[PDB]
Amino acid sequence: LTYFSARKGKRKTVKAVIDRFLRLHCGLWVRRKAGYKKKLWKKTPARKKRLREFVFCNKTQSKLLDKMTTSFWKRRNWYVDDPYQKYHDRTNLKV
Amino acid sequence: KVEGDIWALQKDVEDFLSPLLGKTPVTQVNEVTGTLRIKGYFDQELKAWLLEKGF
Amino acid sequence: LRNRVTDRYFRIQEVLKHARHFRGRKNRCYRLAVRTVIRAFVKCTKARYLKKKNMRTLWINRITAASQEHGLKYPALIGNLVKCQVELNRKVLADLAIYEPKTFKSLAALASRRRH
Amino acid sequence: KFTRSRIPEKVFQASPEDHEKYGGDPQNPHKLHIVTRIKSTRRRPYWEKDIIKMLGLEKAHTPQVHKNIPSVNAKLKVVKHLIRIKPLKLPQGLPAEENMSNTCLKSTGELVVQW
Amino acid sequence: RPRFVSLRAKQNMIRRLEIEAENHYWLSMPYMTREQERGHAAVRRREAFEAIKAAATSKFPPHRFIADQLDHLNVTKKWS
Amino acid sequence: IGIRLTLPPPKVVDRWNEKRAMFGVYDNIGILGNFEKHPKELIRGPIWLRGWKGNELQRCIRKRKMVGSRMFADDLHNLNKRIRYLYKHFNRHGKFR
Amino acid sequence: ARALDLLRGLPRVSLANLKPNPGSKKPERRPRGRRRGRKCG
Amino acid sequence: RQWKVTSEDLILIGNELDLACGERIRLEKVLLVGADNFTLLGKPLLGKDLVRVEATVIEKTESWPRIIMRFRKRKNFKKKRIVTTPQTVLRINSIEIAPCL
Amino acid sequence: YRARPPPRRRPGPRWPDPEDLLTPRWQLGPRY
RNA sequence: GAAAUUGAAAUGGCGCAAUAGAUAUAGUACCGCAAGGGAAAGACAAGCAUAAUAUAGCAAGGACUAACCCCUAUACCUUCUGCAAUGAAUUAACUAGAAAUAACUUUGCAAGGAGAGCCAAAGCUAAGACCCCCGAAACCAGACGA
RNA sequence: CCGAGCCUGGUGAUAGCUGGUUGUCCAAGAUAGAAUCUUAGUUCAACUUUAAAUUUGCCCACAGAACCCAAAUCCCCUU
RNA sequence: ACCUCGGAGCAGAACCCAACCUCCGAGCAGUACAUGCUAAGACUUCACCAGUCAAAGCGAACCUUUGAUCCA
Ligand SMILES: [Mg+2]
Ligand SMILES: [Mg+2]
Ligand SMILES: [Mg+2]
Ligand SMILES: [Mg+2]
Ligand SMILES: [Mg+2]
Ligand SMILES: [Mg+2]
Ligand SMILES: [Mg+2]
Ligand SMILES: [Mg+2]
Ligand SMILES: [Mg+2]
Ligand SMILES: [Mg+2]
Ligand SMILES: [Mg+2]
Ligand SMILES: [Mg+2]
Repeated sequence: LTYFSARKGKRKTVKAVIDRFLRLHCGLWVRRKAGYKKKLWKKTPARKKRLREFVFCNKTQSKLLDKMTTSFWKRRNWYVDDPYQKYHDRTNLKV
Repeated sequence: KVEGDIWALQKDVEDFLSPLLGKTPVTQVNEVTGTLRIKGYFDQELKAWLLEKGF
Repeated sequence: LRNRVTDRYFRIQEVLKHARHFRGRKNRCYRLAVRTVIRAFVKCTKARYLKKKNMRTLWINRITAASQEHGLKYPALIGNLVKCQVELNRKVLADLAIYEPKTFKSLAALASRRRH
Repeated sequence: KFTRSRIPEKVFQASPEDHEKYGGDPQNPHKLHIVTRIKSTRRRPYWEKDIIKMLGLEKAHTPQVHKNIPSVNAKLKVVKHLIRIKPLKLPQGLPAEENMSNTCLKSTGELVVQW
Repeated sequence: RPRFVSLRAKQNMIRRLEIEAENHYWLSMPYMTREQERGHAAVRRREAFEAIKAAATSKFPPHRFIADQLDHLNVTKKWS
Repeated sequence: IGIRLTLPPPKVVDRWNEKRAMFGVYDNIGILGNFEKHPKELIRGPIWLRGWKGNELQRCIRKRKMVGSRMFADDLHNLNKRIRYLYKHFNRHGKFR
Repeated sequence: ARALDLLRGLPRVSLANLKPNPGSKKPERRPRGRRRGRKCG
Repeated sequence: RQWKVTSEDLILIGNELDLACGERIRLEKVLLVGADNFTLLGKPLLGKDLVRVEATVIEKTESWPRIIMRFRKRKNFKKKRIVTTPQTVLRINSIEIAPCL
Repeated sequence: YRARPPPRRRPGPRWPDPEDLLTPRWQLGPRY
């Protein structure tokens, strides 16, 4: 990515990441499963159910996405009826 | 924001917290900055305790 | 040249002083001196083992000579002294061989007696 | 392939000839081993190296006292080619607190309470 | 080039084998049985691991003292 | 031989000339003067880095942005080349990603 | 406070006595010498 | 170590002895005592009643600097250390024997 | 020595001369 | 990679000191047909001499009364799995780790921090720490050349 | 010095290739799967280092792991 | 000729593996049209991507061979 832009000197965001991943504020990244819309007629119902799910990313995947986005995408957003408002925070987590 | 005998405060905090933990809590006394750092989360208990002491 | 080294003279001399007794350009040229000084120091460090090893070899040779003067072989002398519970070491035995021949004669006679 | 070696149990079944040779009574067996490492763990498998570390035999020729119990004996069997095992003999019994600081392990394997 | 076995090498191997045979004998006579030994050291092992856990969990930054901070003023102590 | 054979001429420093004596004065102009002036307004220097800090690339970008039109021709060409080089280096080189 | 009494005892605080708080200034690592030179990490 | 010793002899111990300079000492482990016409051999040590060897701490010094250098070719492996060993010079004042055979 | 007079904001409004070419355009409009 | 919107005031050096700082004592000398390229320098290092050499050998070390004789000892760097290969006449000078996302540490203040903007479910602010050098064959543009 | 002149500029071209990468001292520190216009590289894993939190970790005696028709391995009470 | 996947050799006894290699077949066919929806807990081709199994619940009835993203 661009660590220092030529016009502002700022770090840039890889917009391919924004078009694909949702960041929960605690540091979790949510994504869709690859192929979840592809050739559903030849997939078993269990496979389709697995593919239709919103899925968390690895620690290293999350670290990569954090590096590839800027701090703007990592802020608290108080959207009106955000479906992920409850998921934006972790509860009863030990280490 | 501790003034005076931070060591007296440390002794009092250890006495107050050891029954809760079952062991003497591990602490750092920053005498320079006048702060006391306790391992573990005891913010609510310590706030109530300091209120009782009248600070 | 904001910051330039001004001590390079002394840094060079620290090695050249150890190199001063070498042969050829190894005593003058730092590039050559430093390699030979490092080798000299490594040899000096490793030679503390060989000094101890060679001293014992020298002591054993001298004890062998002194004991052969009395018909004993070195293994016989050493073993029989041990069996007689005399714990004199090889350095001391070589010293006695050189400087107290009558004491060494007594020790050799004792070792031969123990053997017999 | 090279693997762990399963020693047949008949190897560790002493005979009366062995009893006479080594001077140990199968009835009333000795309580404690004195184990010393006498062989390097280099060029030995990692499991033998690990057992040596567990038994505390990292230094060669340094006696270590261990219990004469089946688990310790299994570990000792794993590393029996690297060690010397001799029974600990207590002619005057185990040392008392008064003379705990006056003991000595004789080369015969006897812990004497006078030194 | 071939190598050959000397009498000294054979004697060294025999010495080692004798030591190993004595090891076999001394390993052939356990004091307790596997059922008797079960749990006989459990209390000590638990206490030792409690000590290990205490050491692991007592890690914390050391105290800081006004005396240590102020003693640095002595770098300019002189004779009047 | 990489050593001078004479002592350099003695360097005398007047620790109490006016500049040193009054150094630091008005650094608290804000917190002691009702914040009418910010302490960074006390800084004297290039117009493009008064009260501002950045790495070489950011400094060069700021210099071009703020005084690029007033720069001499070859100085501006050098600055443009430097910005291009620094962009390549900072965005494509380095141990880390 | 006893700290101010200690100050009274100690020499004058000047610009030659100042020291950063220990732990606030990590040493700078630069690629010179056997350990940090050669391939320089 | 074992030292072959006589009166007025000097002995260099390679360690500090926790003794003030000029302090008198009895060397208690005498393995051998010999004269022109006779020697006495301990098994391994002679008795305290037989021999009395006395020394005096004459000097407490450091050894000359000893270099420990490690070098491995083609590994950038070069280390240098300078070590000075504490030393004590003792003077053997007298050797006395008693008729306790 | 005596300190130089403390820096102060220029009192009152600042009206740049529009004739000057170096006056910025934002200092000439009605918003200013 | 915007914009709406927001609105900054005003003679010096923690620069170099003749391989540095300008290329610069000078665009001179010199080189090129030309376009072009483009210097140098002014105020007991190495090498030798005094004083060639003595059996044997990485040249030293352990030593020694004693230089050698004795014993021990397969140069350095880099690249290979490891020794072969690479580089090095030698001296002096010059010559190569530049920085953010987070973290961590130490201060400040604290449900708030920050000197607008930003972040905040202990956070926020500040500082400290971390990302080299030389080298193609090339490509294109504009000149200069029969 | 023409299978495509020379000069200047873009230009500090680019180089997964070669070479180099400068004080002292201590410490931890090893071969290893996948994908790749990829096998002279890289990214993930594994290993490695530092800091931190916590409580179990390794070894293993039995018991236990298939029919078709060997050496050993896995697993874990003790220790 | 092969390049992906699956089955067998090819690994005697958890797994993993003899890559390279040998043979075979699949880019499906048949069936059903709840062969739906949801959901604890797990497996996993040594990463990721991907790929598997699944209790409980709801609802109908009363399964046996591959390919991401973008873009349309
Ligand atoms: Mg290193
Ligand atoms: Mg110049
Ligand atoms: Mg000279
Ligand atoms: Mg060459
Ligand atoms: Mg013509
Ligand atoms: Mg030509
Ligand atoms: Mg390059
Ligand atoms: Mg180490
Ligand atoms: Mg491809
Ligand atoms: Mg490559
Ligand atoms: Mg197969
Ligand atoms: Mg898996």
